[PDB]
Amino acid sequence: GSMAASRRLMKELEEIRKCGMKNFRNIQVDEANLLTWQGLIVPDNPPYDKFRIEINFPAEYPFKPPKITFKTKIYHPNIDEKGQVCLPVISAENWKPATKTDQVIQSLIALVNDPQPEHPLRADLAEEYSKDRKKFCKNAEEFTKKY
Amino acid sequence: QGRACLSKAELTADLIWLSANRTGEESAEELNYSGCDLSGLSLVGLNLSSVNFSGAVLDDTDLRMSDLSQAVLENCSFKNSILNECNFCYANLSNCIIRALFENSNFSNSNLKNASFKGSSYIQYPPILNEADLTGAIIIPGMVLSGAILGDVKELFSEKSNTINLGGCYIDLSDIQENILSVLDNYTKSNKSILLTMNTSDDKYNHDKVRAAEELIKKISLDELAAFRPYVKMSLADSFSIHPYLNNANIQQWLEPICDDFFDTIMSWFNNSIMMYMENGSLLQAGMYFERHPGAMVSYNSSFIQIVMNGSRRDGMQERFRELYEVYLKNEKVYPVTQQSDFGLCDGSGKPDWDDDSDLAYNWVLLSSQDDGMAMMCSLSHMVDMLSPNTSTNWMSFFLYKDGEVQNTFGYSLSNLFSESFPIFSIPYHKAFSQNFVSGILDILISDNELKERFIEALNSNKSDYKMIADDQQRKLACVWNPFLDGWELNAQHVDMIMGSHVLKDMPLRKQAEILFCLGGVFCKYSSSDMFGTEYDSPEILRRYANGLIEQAYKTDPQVFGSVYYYNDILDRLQGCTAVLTDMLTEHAKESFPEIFSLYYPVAWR
Repeated sequence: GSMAASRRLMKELEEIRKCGMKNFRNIQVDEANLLTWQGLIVPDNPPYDKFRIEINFPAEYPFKPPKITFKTKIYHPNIDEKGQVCLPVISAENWKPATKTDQVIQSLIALVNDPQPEHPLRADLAEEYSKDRKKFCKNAEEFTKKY
Repeated sequence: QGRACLSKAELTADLIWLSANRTGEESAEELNYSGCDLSGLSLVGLNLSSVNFSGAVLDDTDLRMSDLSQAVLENCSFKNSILNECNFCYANLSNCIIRALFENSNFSNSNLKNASFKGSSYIQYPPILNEADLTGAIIIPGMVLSGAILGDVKELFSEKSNTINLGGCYIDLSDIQENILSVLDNYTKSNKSILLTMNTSDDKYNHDKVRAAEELIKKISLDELAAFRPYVKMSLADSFSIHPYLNNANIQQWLEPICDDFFDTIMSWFNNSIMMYMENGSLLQAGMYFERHPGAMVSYNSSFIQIVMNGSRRDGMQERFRELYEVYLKNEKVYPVTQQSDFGLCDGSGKPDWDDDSDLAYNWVLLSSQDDGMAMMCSLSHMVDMLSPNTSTNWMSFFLYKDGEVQNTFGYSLSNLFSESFPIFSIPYHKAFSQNFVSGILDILISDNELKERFIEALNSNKSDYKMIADDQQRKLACVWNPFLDGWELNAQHVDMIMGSHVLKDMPLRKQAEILFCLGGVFCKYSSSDMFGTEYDSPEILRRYANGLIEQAYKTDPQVFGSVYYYNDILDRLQGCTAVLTDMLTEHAKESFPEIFSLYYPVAWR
C-alpha cells in the first residue's frame, strides 16, 4: 500500500544523486520514514542572494502531490508566514502522476525569480510589489538577511 | 468354526462370538468360514482379521466399520454389499466380484488380482488402493489409483467397446449412465471421473495413461459436445494438457479444436469480470488461445491481463507467458505507454519488470473496452486493492492515458471512467459508492433538484472544470443556504432537523459528533481551489456553512477533535486557500476514526 511511495522516491533519488540539481542542494532524508525530505533552496537571482524547504511526501504518492513547506522565515507574496506555498505544479488541477521532483522544484524556484500577485497568499505586500517595486527590493534584501 | 449347512442365523452367532474372544493365533479350523451363505446379515464393527471366507456369498451384506486385515476372500461375492470405512489391508480378494458401496474402504496392500468392481460407488471418499495388486482387475471410473499397482500391459490395444485398458487392468464402462460425459467431470462428478482414475496412476504407467487417453477419445461424441457443458470441456483441458499428454500428437491435435471454441467462449463470458482460477492444463491452454489469436489480446483486454498475471506467476510456464506479454505490448495502442518515464523496470527499457518481491511494479497495461484511446497503467498490488469495495482505497491508484498522453486523473468522472473504459474496477467502485452515505445526506440538506444533482455528480471526481464563483453563480448558491446558516454559525432550527433525522437519530455522542466533522470537511473541499472556488476567490457561503458543522460537532462531543489548538486554527483558516485545509482535515479523520470516515465522505476524494 504505502510501501509503494517509498518505492518510487528511491528511484527518484539516485537519479538526483548522479545528475544533481544546481539550484537545489543538500537533500537529507533518513531511509526509515522517506515520506518527507529536508533541503535548501539557494537562489542566484537577487534579492535573495545575500531557506530550508521541507517537502513532505504523502503516503498515496504519487497520486497526490508533495507538500513543499518552508522551515524558514520568508518575504514573498506567495509564501505564508507558516511557510505555506500556493504552487501550481503541486496543485490538484495540474497534477499528473508522471511529474518528477526535479520539475516540482524547478517550478517552485523559478517562482521567486518572477513572483505572481495572481495567486498571492498574503495581502501584506501584494499591492506593495504592485505599486512600488524599489520598496519591495529595499525591504526584501533586509528581511532575507535578518533570518 | 464353520460349515455352510448352518442357517443364516446359526452363522452370525459363531462370528460375533469370534470377534469377542480374539486369540490372534487361532487354528486353521477355527478361522475357517468358507463357502458359507452370508447373504443378508449385518457384520458391522466386528474384528475379523485373518478369517477365511474363500467361496463365501456375502451378497447383500453390510460389513461396514469391521476389521478384515489378512482375511482371505479368494472367490467371494459382494452383489450390493456395504463395506464403507472398512479395513482390508493385506487381505486376499483375487478373482472376486465386488459390487458394493466402498466409502473410504481401505484396501492397502491387498490382493485384487482379477477382481472386478463392477458398478460400485462411493459418495465422497474414495476407496484406498496403495500397493494393491489390480493386475487383471476390472476397476470402475472415479477410483483413485494413486500408489496402486497395475500389471504391465497384456494387450497394448483393447477390444470390447465397454472396457478401457490402463496397464494391467480394465476400466469397465457398462453402468456409465449411457453418456461418456458423466465420466469426465472433475469438478462435480469427481467420484465418477475417469479423468481422475487415469491421472492418478503412478508415473510408472505414463505410457499406459497416454495409450488409454488416446483410446478414450474415440469414445467421445463431438456432436454431444455441442451443449456447453463447461465443466466437462474445462475438465478436458486440465487433464490432457499435462505431461505426458503434451507430447502425444494424436491427442493434442484433438484438443485444439475443442479448446479454442471453449476458451474463446470463456475469455468472452468472463471479460471485464474476475478471472476464475484454473489448473495448469486449463491455464496453459488459455495462453495458447492468446498466442494463436493475437486479437483477443484487445477484444477481451481485462480477461487477458488476469490470465497473464496467473501465467507469469505459474511455476513451469512462467517464461512462456512473459513472452506472450512482450508480444502484446508491441501494439500500436500499447507501445506508446511502454516507453514511459516510469513504467516497468524504469530502465526506460520499455520492457516489463518480472523480478519483484511485493508485486508493486508498474507492468500491467489495460486498454479501454471502448474506442476512445484510453489506457491505464497499474501494479498487481494496486490492481488488486481497487478490486474490492471494502478496501480503504479511492480508485485513483494508477496512471491514466488518453492517446498515450499522461493525464491528471482527478479531472475525470470515476463512474463514467470505470463504466465505459475499464468495466472491471466498476463493480468494486459502484458498490463502494452505494455504501458511502455522503450522497444520501446531501439529499436531505438541499432540496433544489436543479442544484442538488449538481453537487452529487461532482463528488464522483476531484477537480471540476465547472465554477460557481460568479456574481450570478453565488446568486444561485446563496439562495439555497440563506435559510440554513446563521452568519457564521449553525441556525438553531437546523440543528433540530440534523440531530433528529434518520442520519443521527439514536447515535452515541461519540459517533454522532464524529460524523459532523466529516460533513463539515466535505463543504470545505467544495469551496476549494480544487472544486467550485478558484484559488484567488472562494464561495463565502459554503466556507460559512462548513464553520457551523465543525462547531456544532464540538458541542456534541469534544473528545473527537482532541486538541483545541487545532479547532481554533481550523476556524482561523476557514473564515480569515480553502485547499490546504481540506486534506488537513481529511488526514486527521483517517487517523482519529477511519471507520466512520470511509463511510461518510466521497470515496473519490479519499
